[PDB]
This record gives sequence, C-alpha cells and structure tokens, in this order.
Amino acid sequence: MFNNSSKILFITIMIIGTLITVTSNSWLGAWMGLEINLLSFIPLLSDNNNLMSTEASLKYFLTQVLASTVLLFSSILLMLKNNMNNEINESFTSMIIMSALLLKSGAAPFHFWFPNMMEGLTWMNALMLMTWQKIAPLMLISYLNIKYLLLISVILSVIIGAIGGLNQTSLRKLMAFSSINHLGWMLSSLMISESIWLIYFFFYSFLSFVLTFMFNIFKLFHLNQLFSWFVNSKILKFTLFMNFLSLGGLPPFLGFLPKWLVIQQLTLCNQYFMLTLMMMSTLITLFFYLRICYSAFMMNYFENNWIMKMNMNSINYNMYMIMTFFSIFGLFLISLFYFMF
Amino acid sequence: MFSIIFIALLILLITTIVMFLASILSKKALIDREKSSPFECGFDPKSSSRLPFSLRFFLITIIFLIFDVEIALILPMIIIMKYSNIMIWTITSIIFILILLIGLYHEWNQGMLNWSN
Amino acid sequence: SGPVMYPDEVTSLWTVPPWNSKVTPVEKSVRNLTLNFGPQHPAAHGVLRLVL
Amino acid sequence: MIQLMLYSLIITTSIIFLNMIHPLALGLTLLIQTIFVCLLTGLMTKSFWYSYILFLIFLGGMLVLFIYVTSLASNEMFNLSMKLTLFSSLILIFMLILSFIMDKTSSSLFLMNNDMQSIINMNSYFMENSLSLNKLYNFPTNFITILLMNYLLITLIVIVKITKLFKGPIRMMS
Amino acid sequence: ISGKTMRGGPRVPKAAPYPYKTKKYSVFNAIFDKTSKRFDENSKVICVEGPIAAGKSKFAKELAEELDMEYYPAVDLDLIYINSYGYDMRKLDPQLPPSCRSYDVRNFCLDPSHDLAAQFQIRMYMLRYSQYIDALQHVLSTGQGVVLERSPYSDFVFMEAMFRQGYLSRGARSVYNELRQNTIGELLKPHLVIYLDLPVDAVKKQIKARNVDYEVQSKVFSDAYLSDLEQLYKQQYLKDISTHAELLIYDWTAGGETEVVVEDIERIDFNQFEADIHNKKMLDWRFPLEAEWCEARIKYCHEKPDLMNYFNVPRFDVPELVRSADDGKVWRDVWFNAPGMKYRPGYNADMGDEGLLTKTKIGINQGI
Amino acid sequence: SEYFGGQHLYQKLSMYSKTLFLMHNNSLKIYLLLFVFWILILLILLFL
Amino acid sequence: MSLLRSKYYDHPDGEDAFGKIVATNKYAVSAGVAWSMFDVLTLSKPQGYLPTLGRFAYNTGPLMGMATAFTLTTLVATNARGKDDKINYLIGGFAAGGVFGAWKHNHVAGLCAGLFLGIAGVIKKMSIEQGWEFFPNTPIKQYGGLNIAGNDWTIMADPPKNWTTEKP
Amino acid sequence: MIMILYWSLPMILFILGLFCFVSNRKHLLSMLLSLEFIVLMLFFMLFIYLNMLNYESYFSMMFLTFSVCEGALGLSILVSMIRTHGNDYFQSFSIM
Ligand SMILES: CCCCCCCCCC(=O)OC[C@H](COP(=O)(O)OCCC(C)C)OC(=O)CCCCCCC
Ligand SMILES: Nc1nc2c(ncn2[C@H]2C[C@H](O)[C@@H](COP(=O)(O)OP(=O)(O)OP(=O)(O)O)O2)c(=O)[nH]1
Repeated sequence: MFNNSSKILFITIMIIGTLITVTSNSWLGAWMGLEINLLSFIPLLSDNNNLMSTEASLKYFLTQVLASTVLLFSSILLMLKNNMNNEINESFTSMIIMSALLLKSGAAPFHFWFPNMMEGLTWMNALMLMTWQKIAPLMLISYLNIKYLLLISVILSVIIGAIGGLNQTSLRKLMAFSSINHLGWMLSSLMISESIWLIYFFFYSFLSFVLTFMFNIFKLFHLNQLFSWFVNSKILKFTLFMNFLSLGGLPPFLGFLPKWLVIQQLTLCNQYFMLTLMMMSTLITLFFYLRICYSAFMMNYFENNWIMKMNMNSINYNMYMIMTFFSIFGLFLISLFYFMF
Repeated sequence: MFSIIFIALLILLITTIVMFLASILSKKALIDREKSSPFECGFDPKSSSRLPFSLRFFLITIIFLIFDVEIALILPMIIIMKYSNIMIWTITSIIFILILLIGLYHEWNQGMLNWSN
Repeated sequence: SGPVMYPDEVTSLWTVPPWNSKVTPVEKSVRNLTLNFGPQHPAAHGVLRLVL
Repeated sequence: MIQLMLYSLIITTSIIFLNMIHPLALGLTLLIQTIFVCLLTGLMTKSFWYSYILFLIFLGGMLVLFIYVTSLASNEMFNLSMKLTLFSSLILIFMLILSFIMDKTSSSLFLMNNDMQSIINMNSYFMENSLSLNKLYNFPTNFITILLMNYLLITLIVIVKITKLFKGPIRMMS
Repeated sequence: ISGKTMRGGPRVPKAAPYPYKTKKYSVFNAIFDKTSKRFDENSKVICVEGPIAAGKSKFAKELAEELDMEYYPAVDLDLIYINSYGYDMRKLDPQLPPSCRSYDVRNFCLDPSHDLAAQFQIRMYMLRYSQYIDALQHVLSTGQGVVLERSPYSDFVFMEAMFRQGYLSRGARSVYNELRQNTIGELLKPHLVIYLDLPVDAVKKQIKARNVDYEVQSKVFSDAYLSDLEQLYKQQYLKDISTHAELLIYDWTAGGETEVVVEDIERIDFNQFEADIHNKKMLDWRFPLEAEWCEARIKYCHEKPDLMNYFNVPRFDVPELVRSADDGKVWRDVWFNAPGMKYRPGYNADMGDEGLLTKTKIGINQGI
Repeated sequence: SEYFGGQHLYQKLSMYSKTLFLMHNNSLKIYLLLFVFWILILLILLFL
Repeated sequence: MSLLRSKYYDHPDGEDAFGKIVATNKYAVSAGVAWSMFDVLTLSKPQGYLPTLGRFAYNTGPLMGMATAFTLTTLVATNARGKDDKINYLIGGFAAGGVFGAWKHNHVAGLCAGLFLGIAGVIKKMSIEQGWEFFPNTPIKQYGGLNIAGNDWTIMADPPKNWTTEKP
Repeated sequence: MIMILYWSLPMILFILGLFCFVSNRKHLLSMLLSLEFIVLMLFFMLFIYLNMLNYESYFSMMFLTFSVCEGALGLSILVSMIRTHGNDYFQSFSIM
C-alpha cells in the first residue's frame, strides 16, 4: 500500500483470506479464512513510530481472537447437534454464531472496540477496516435465519451509531460511529435481500472510499483542520463537501439511491416499524454530518494566514475527483443499472 | 497407555522417596543468616534475579515456534507414501521442503537469524 | 476546539490529540542487571571482581 | 475409571487456572492441563498420534512464553490461599467418590477406539495412522495444505515485519 | 567526505542518477530502482551556519565547488512573491487589505513591530521546509550530497530572538512551537554542520561591509539582538544538533579560506558511528536494509504533499495570524486573479504558454 | 413548543451523547466480559 | 409448562389478570436486567457486592412498577366500561408515566413519559385490533439475484449425478 | 441429557477459559496463556467432533497451525508493545 511492497503482499493475502471466508460451504473453512484475514491485517495497522497504532492493533487482535474462538466453539456445537453444516430449525447455537459474527462486524452492543480503536489509525487503514473487514462477517450472517437477534442488533446499531457520533469532534471516531450507523442499514437489508445488501455495501464503500481520499490526501484528523484547510477557490470546497450530504442520504445525490433501495425492499417485505426507527436515526447522522458541512457552506471563514498553497498527490487526487463527480451527479445513472430488477 | 500412566506414577513415587530419603539422612545443622543467601560469587548481589532480562533472540524464538508447527505437518507423510497417489505426494512433499528452504534462506539473506544487538 | 463537542466533568480534563497522527515514543531510562564476576569465579582468576 | 479421573483432574485444574494471578502459576497449571488433555484426547482415537502432536505444539509454545515471563513480569508476588486449596481438595475427593460410585459404562465416551471397531472392518487392520492422515496429502485437500505452507510463510513475514530486530532487545522500560 | 583533490578529479557517480523532478518515485517504482546503489562518502548533508552577516553564501558556494556537492542557498520570500512567470506580487498591495499586504525581509527591517512579521517568521520556516525535502530529494535519489545555507532546525532561534526583543507575543511563540512540534520530527537531521563563529560587534561591522540601505537604517540590528542570536545558537541549537551531527566551529573575524575548511572534513572518520546501531550520531541516516532506504526515499519523494499538509493546524486564539473573512475574499479575488497565478503555472495562457489544447502533464511536488 | 421541539431535543441528544461517551471510556476487558456474559446467557438456555 | 410461560394476548383483554401481570413483568425483568448488565460494568461502577445488587434493583424495580401499573390500569379501564378501545391503553400509559415521575421526582418527566407511553399504547392497540404485526416473518427473502444457478464459477469438473428428473 | 452426559464438560471449561481471558489481569501474557487454554478446549471439542467421524481427524492439525499463528501474532504484538511503551500493563495502554 504505502512505502513497502510487503504491504501489497499483505493486501493480496487479505483479499485471498476474505474470499476464502465468503466462499466456504463449511463453517471451518470460513473460520480459517478469518484466521488468514486476521493474519493479514495485524501488520498493516502496526507502526513503531506511532504509540497509539500498536494499541489499536492490540485492541483489534484481542477483539478478533475472542470473536473467532466463540465462532469456532458454536460451529463445533452446531456440528455436534445438527450434524450438517447448517441447522434445520433455529436454536441457541445459531445465536452464538451470530453474536460471534456481530463482534467481528462491529455492530451494537458489541460495537465498543470499534471507535475506541479507530483513534489510533491512519485513514487508509480505517477505510480497509470499515469496508473490507465487514465483507467476511456480514456475508456469514446471511446463512442464519434469525429475526429477533438481528432486529435487536439493527435497532441498537442505528440508535447508538447516531447518538454516539455527536460527542466526538475527531473525524476518525465520528466516521467510525457513522460506519456503525450504516452497519445497521446493512444488517436490516441482510434478512430481506442479499443483493440489496450487496448494493448498499457497494455504495457505502464507494462513499467511504471517496471520503477517505479527501482526508488521506490533506491529512484532516480533526474537525477544525477542515476549517483551516486551504483551497484556492471556495467554490471548490463547497463542491467537495457535498459528499457528506450524499452519505446522509439526501437526494438528488448518489447516496440516496442505496438507502432508497433498502427502504423500497423493506416496505415490499412488510417491515414498517424498524424502518421508521431508522428514519429517526439517519437524521442524527445527517446532523453530525452537517458539522463538517459548516466548514464549506458559509463561503467565507476567519482562516489562518501563514499557509498559502495547497498540495496533493497526482494519481490520488486524480482518482478522487472521478468519484466526487459520481457522488453528486450519480442519479443520472439510474437508467444504466440493471441489478435491481 | 494405562500401563504408562501407572509406571510414570511409580517413577514419580520412587523419585520422591529417593529425595525424601536424601533429605532425612542429610546432616541437620542450624541455619545461619548468611548461609541461605544467594551466592553471587561471594559478594552482595545489588539486584535480584527477578529483575527483567533482555531478550535478543525474540525473532528466533517466534520463528522456532512457526517452524515447530511446520514440523507438526511433516511427520504424517512417512505413512502416507504407501497409501496415496505418488504424483500428489511428491508435489506436496518437494513443494513443502522447497517453501521451507525459500523462507529460511530469505531470512538468512535479510539477517533476521542474527541476534538483535 | 475541545477534545469532544460537549465536555463533561470527567472529559474536560483531557487534552487535544495531536494534529499529526504520529506520536513518537519517548526514550526512557533503563537500569541494566548488575552482575559481578566476583573472586570465587574461575574465569576471574581468584581475586578479581568485575562489576559487569 | 481413568477417564472419569481425568475428568476430575481437568475440572480441578480448570478451577485452579481460573484463580491464578501469576503467569507462572498459569504456565504450570496449563502444563498439567495439557498433559491431562493429551491423555483424554488419546482415549477417543484409534491411534495416539494427535496427542503426541498436540504435546509437541504446546511444549514448543510455552517454551517461548517463559522467556517473555522472565523479560516482562519477572518480578511478581505469589500468594497461596488456604481457601483455594481446601476447595480444590474437597471438590477433588468429592469427584473421585462420585466417579467411584458411578456406572462407568454410561459415563464412557461413545467415540470408537481401535478395539471398539468391529472385526469386519478391513480398514481397521491397516497401519494405525495411515487412513486418518491420508487426506492431508491426497488430491481433494492437498491445496489446503498448499494454503497452509503459504500461510506459514506469510505468518513468518508478518512476524519479521512487526518485530523489528534492528530496534534492539526487548525488556521492561526499554 | 573526500574532496576534489584527493579524489584525483571530478566526482564520478556510483550509478545513474534518478530523474526525481521528472519521474515520480513510488512503491511500484521501488522494485526496479534501489536507493542505496548510489550512496557513497560524498552523499552527506552539510549545513553551513552562522550569524546575520558572516559570508555564508560565498563560503557555501566554494564548499559546494570543492566537495562536488549541490549548492542550496537560503530561501527568501522572492520564491512566492515572484512566481514562475517573474511577476512580483509586491505590486498588488494597493488593492489588498492592510492585514493582507506584502511583508518581506525589508518590511521587517523597516517595521519590526508589525503583526504579520510573526507570520513572516512562520512563513520562513515553511520555506526552509520547502527546501529541506528538496535537499533530501537530492541526496537519496541522485546520490550527491547537498550544502544548505540555513536549516529548518536553525529557525526557532530567530523566533526566540524576536520574542525576547518584544516583536512577538506569547501566542505566536506557542503557535510556532506547535508547528515545529508538528513538523520537525519527519525530517532527517543533517550529517555535518559548520558554524562560523563571530562576535556581536563584528557582525555589525560586516553590516557596514554590505552597505544595503534597509539593514543600515533599521533598528533590529542592535547589540542585544545579535547577542540573543549568539546565545540562542551556542546554548540551545548547536548543543542539540551535536548529538547527531559532527559540529565544526570556526572563527571568521578574518576573511578565511575554504580550503582548510575542506581539509578538516577528511580528517573526520564517519565510519566510527556505524559500530553501534543505537549510536545517537548518524542515527536518522542509518538504514539496515535496502527496503528501508527505499522506504525513506518514498517518504521524501512521494509524500512531500504529506509533509506540506502537516502544516494545516488550527490556531484561532491569536489575532496576528487570523485573516479576516472579508479580507480573505478580497485577497483571493485580487491575488488569484492576478497575471501569472490565474491557473496552475503550467497551464497559463495569459503569459504566453502554447499548446494547451493537447497538454495533460502536471509537475511532481508542485505548488498549485 | 420549543420545549417539545428542536432546542430541547438537541439538549436531550447532547446529554445522551455525553452519557454514551462515558460508556466508551473503559478498557477493552469490560466489553469483552459483556460479550462473555452474553455467550454464557445463550449457553445456559441451551440447557433449559 | 407453568404460569411463568404465559403471554399477554393468550386471553382477551380484561378476562385474565395474573398472566398479564407475569408476562408484562417478564418483559420488564428482561429489559431491566439487560440495561443493568450493560450499566453496572460500564458506567458508574459500584465496586461492591451489595451496591451492584442495589443498582440491579434500581434499574429493575421501577420497570416492574411501570408494568404492573400499566397492566392494572388497563385491566380496571377494561372492566369498568363494556367496550374495549385505545384510551384505556392511553390512560395506562399515563399511569406508567406517573410511575416514571415517582421514580425521578420530576412531574414533567411523568407527564411527557405518560404522553409517549400512551401514544405507544394506542399504536399497539391499533396493531392488535387491526391485525397487522410490528415485526412479521419476512414473506419475500431474496437469497440472490437472477441467474443464481448460472454463476457457478468453479474450476473442478462435476462428476455425474445420482439423481434424475425422469420418472421410472 | 445426551448433550449433558457427553461434551457438556468442555463447554463449561471453555466458558471458564473465556472468563479467564477477560478477567482484570495486570499483564497481557496472562491473556496469552488464557488464549492457549481456550485453544486446548477448542481442540477437545473439535476432537470430539472429528472422532465421531472415522477418518477426518487430519483437520485437527490445521486448527493447531492457525492457533499457533494466532499465538505468534499475540507474541509479536507483545514485542511491539515494547517498541512504543516500556511495559505490558493493560492500565498503561490508552483507553481511547
Ligand atoms: C507427569 C507426566 C509428565 C508428562 C508425560 C508426557 C508423556 C507424553 C505425552 C503423551 O500424551 O503421550 C501419549 C502416550 C500414549 O502412549 P503411546 O502411544 O506412547 O504408547 C502406547 C502405550 C502401553 C502400548 C506402550 O501416553 C503416555 O506417554 C502416558 C503419559 C503418562 C502421564 C502420567 C501422569 C498424568
Ligand atoms: N526576521 C527574520 N529575518 C531573517 C531570518 N533569517 C534571516 N533573516 C534576515 C536577517 C538579515 O536581514 C538577513 C541576513 O541573512 P543571513 O543571516 O541568512 O545571511 P546573508 O543573507 O547576509 O548571507 P551571508 O551570510 O552574508 O552570505 O536575513 C529569520 O528567520 N527572520
């Protein structure tokens, strides 16, 4: 990834381990794929010149090792009682499998490691943590037909990930609490349609992957670093900050589309109350999105005087502005898509 | 294996009787104040041996643990040669030992088998 | 500009995290083990005390 | 009778392991725990291979962990307690009495040994660890073994990357 | 570091120099090209030092000529007030607000007690930072060492000299200390430093050796201020650097000669610090593997916008460093609508650039 | 109406976010103990 | 198989009392024990064997007061008038809000909580008389898109199957 | 009853190992030893499952390999604590 080819090797074994996990027709192959993914993701997220990155790596290690051992325990119990790879009728060992998967995914009430560890990271490893490391536990939740435990996780995730993100002014913990709130929308789609979950995950990872690039290039680790961020035209900062209204679900931006397809598929499947509970949740998420959006919508700011030129990478800022165009004017591609039929 | 348990308990019993017979027949003199002290070549210690010890071969120890669980996958294939496909057995065995040689020679090239210092 | 948006009684005693994400570890003093090759040691020839 | 004795010893050592603050007490408790677990695992299989393998694994692991005991938390106080000794002794004598007054056919494991298998089983007459360990080197699951070789190489690369040898030795207050 | 005479001629490179100003060096470029294949005894950073008037430019140019190194003079504020097209932006000050007007070295000398002078000091540190990576791009990628007329490490003494004279408040000192704590830890300390020691009065005599008007009619060049620089240098800065760099102090009351200064350099054994891997001397410049050399070269070539974006820190409690929002918009509509900076400096049609219809190339590590 | 509306809703959500921030101020062992308690609850009901 | 294994709507409303008390207090026990289990370890740690049980009682017992007061108020309002309706659930919600006000010594919380729980009660009564379910079993459960059989990308060859669709 | 007479014991010992893993201990290496204990009890339960089936005990070495690489990851994390801190106290690490 950065500064070493061995990090590219670690990304390769990361992709290999996650794709080994999600393709497994047995829980043991999924478990060993999670072991490969954990092995790959410990060395990225470790840096000896940072005192808090090693603590974040330790928190990730302890949380994933506890969650992987409970997952193997209840998998072995499921094989002990109902000798095939699945269960005919739902029982408590399926709930233990789902709880051990929810500790890996970071959903509430097992969410507490996730923003407490994200303070120790950079932005690229944060993006790998809250997008790709949610492929393997969320795709394994799809094999379990449990409604009450998943519904409790959905309600707790959308309540906590909205409320909890109000207090932090640091962008990493705020974006982690935003990822907890968007995890509840993914888990709410997981028991109605796996394709609609894949679409919400792809567009959420797209909006995460374009909002990381604005913070990775300019090194914006705090809320007032946005207010002190220098741009050569204030209309450019006004346009670049529209991706938070996209991630808040405001039409006519691109991020209204995955929330909208989740709402359409939930109402077709006759769920209305938890959908209404997720309406009140995303207003608070849009509220703490707007405190970032204070830094560009007032058009003139009392700014620091010493900095005069802004600097960026070539290929990273070139790839950033392709997706910022599609995160604003992405609803003109509504006719091109054919997944949703 | 039940006989091995009983004879291991008998060897442990016999060694405890031997040590207790060495303790009973030992000369029983009074314990002096500075007789019981740690030796430290005849002088005062200045530090307990429970002081933390510097580890210069931590990488060698974890590589030893990794190589030992690699030993745990070699030991089957003595038996498996007579009962399997010869082609698959040779591809697995020569590829196993060549991957171990790549790893060991690569860490020899980096100098990670040398003690930290 | 605070550590959080709303400082509580416990929370307001905190400081701001650094704007650079990298925090270098400090260099702390180390007290090494004091072992003497005393006089009884055969490598110390009988009457040498090396306070290593 | 020996299996119920191993049950009682594993229960008593697990009570001891849950109550020990000092890392060396945990190390000795898990030494006798892995001894008793190795014997119990042997009872279930026709051959005694994986008990030996698990003993080499768990003696190759804690050999390193003692060096980290002597490098980190070398100085920590042992605290013997009479309550734990009395509890472990009373529970141990109670479970030996309960195992002596129990029917051992009902408490025996249903897993088939080498002699519990019937005479008509022609696969039982082969060499005792051949057909059990065959699928490590057979055609459907040699690729998992390939994946394990590459996984161990990637593990070693990870260990070399996040234990920088050129930063110096490790101790308390380095 | 062998000179031109002991080598028998001009310096020959150990390998081909990397075009670091034209080709971007990244992670995928680190496989084919390795950093330590070009390094030699001449690939060291030498920083010449001293007071206000000590003849640093001519001595540093002669040291660059004799040791076959690249000469890097001290950065002034004509690098940003005069852009790449030669248009000086000091003529824009009628249209600009008085809190956004141009402030350079002569504006500090005529008006010491101005607020933006504090900004000027901060600005100078950024400019020194803007050459030091340009120093470290030259040593790592080509293998030829550099000489620096002043260092980014050598600029907090100027801040404390303005602070003790009363030209800066506590707030600007705290701001510049916060930017220094934020930014100086990513740099590599130089290999060797040469300090030209001078008394407090003789530098003033050397002011009369320069005869420029804004430094003789000014007020700052007094007895207390130059003594403050001498005390700050010799009691904090050189003692902090001498734990890493081989310090060489010369008396320069006379004219001096650069050849004996060259001949003292080869008497230094630079291989005596490589016996201990934890030695404080040359600690930042030792690398145990070729991949660590390429890691540092990637950090100093592909992550120069990273180190320039580390300066983005928020400090709003001071009233000297905060630009007004109406004044900021007026400054933007004057400064960015000026000739020479309407667009990126490659693509400016108002200054005679041709072939813009088929041009899609941008400069690597270029200020937009 | 402002007591049942926006300003007091903001005050209530700020108080709830201040309370939920104190939930995250502990060590990892508390949350892992909570997960272990939840697994123990689901394993007791497997007997029942 | 006991009186503890009872539901709220196993009987028509007003017919049964003790089963409704046991059921509504069972949900109160579950909510209070769950909130107190995520309370006494996480924020305001009691650091004692007895104040932990005191915090358990503090987080549990007022929820029993809520459940018992709401169920008794709904039972009295159902047994008073002949018709069953929504404002019985509304005044039960106001009684539970009064229990909240007695807990927190704040009348305003007691009213606002009474209004909120009355709105919850009339919505639940609309659910039980209109027939719709709050969390129904999902009728449409997409396990994939179109061509879920057609995107098998495996490199191993399939052996011939042992099953046919042909009748014997 | 059948779940009680057979394999109910290593569930209890795994729960005790999980409670030993999450207990308030001063050092990280005690948690590493509790990880080794829950590896032992997962080996017991997986070994019961693989010995109901006849010739599928070859998988029991793969779990050992992934568990040893977990322990090696934990040991290297314990080394990387010394690169930043001077200690392995869990109170000394950052709570946020
Ligand atoms: C105090 C114990 C010290 C440690 C002993 C370790 C022995 C090797 C590990 C192991 O599990 O070996 C399996 C072996 C299995 O037996 P084998 O397969 O070696 O031989 C078959 C056995 C009569 C055919 C040869 O068992 C033992 O070695 C018995 C150990 C007795 C321990 C007594 C005290 C509890
Ligand atoms: N305010 C301020 N002035 C500075 C700073 N650095 C240099 N100057 C000014 C002081 C003098 O007017 C002038 C002297 O420049 P130098 O001391 O770098 O040397 P000079 O340019 O005279 O070159 P020379 O040594 O003669 O070759 O530059 C700084 O950080 N702040």
